[PDB]
Amino acid sequence: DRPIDDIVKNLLKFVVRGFYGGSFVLVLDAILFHSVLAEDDLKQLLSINKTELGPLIARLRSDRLISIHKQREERVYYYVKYPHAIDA
Amino acid sequence: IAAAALQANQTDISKSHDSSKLLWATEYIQKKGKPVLVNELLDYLSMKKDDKVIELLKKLDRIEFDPKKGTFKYLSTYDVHSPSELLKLLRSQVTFKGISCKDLKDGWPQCDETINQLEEDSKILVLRTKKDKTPRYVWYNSGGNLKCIDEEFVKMWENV
Amino acid sequence: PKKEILDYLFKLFDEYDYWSLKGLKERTRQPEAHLKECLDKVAT
Amino acid sequence: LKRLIEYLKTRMKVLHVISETPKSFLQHLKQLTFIERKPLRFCSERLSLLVRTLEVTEVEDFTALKDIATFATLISTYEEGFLLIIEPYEIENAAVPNPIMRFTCLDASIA
Repeated sequence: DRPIDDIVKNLLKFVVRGFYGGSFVLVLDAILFHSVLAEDDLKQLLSINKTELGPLIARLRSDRLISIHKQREERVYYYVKYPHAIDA
Repeated sequence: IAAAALQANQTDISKSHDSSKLLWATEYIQKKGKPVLVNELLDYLSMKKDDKVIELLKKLDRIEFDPKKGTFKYLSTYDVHSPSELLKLLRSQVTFKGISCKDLKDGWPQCDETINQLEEDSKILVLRTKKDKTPRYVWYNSGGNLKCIDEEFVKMWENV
Repeated sequence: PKKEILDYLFKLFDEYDYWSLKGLKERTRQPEAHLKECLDKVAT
Repeated sequence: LKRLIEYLKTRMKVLHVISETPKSFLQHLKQLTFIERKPLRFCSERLSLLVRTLEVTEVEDFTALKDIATFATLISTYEEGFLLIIEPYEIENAAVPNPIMRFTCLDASIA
């Protein structure tokens, strides 16, 4: 893909690394290393609880970073809108 | 008198099930870090020739049969006993699944220790409990400094 | 009584695969902490 | 050889099409790790002598390293009239992109 898009990915990475908690770092690194995620698959991969998942997802809503997706196959998915993240 | 009681209570290894004999053999293999020969087995259980027990022991994954001398040894899941091997394993991670520390304690008896000094070195991505700082599922430190910037600066970015 | 009850529970999973924990109680009638440690070593 | 496979694995996971020189590959090799051109030439002879001494006649797991030694001695001898091509699509029409490094012979007069 675009090397500038790779620079954007490393930029978001460094922003969370140097300016947010380690759980936020691990969540964003997991969703960049992989792609869009169901919550159950992420909970398997990290072996965590929804109580711990809650405030992280809420603060990532608050900074307008993660674009959630909701569709039935209801199944919860997460990605990031690039211009929303850039303008935020 | 205690030896007399132990000899009276010494059950013959011709048990109802062979799995007790197998479990005692794997316990005696596990409690010795070195490979042990066939004569240790033949002294341990009253069984002499290469039995179905010995053949299934050779077929066992945790037991290494030796074509050289017949030495049988325990096989651990993690063959890492050095931080350099641990860091190379962490670099060679193909998925982001965490790796447990109990089966690293298998093979490497001081492994949680070295995990603590490498986390002190900011060399890993640890997951720890809140009752205590616990070596658990860990990941390779692809990040920068874990202990990067101080808590007051972190708190005023939280104020931001 | 470690060694005998390991053979006895080997017979129990031979008797039925999903044997009840509550049903394991009367088949042992032993210390349950000893039983819990012995159950964790083989299966569920 | 294990850290050479580590270098090949970390250069394997590219995202787009790269067409580099053998000189550029060797320069990035010496930049990242400390693998040199003369050991990369000698690796084929070294592996052949190791297999002959070791008596490892079930070479079913071992037959793939011939490719790596072949490529290493090729790229550490040949640099001009040849190009190293690196692509993220081993199969372009695939469900998943397997990536690929490609070597190119460009002059047919050489052999």
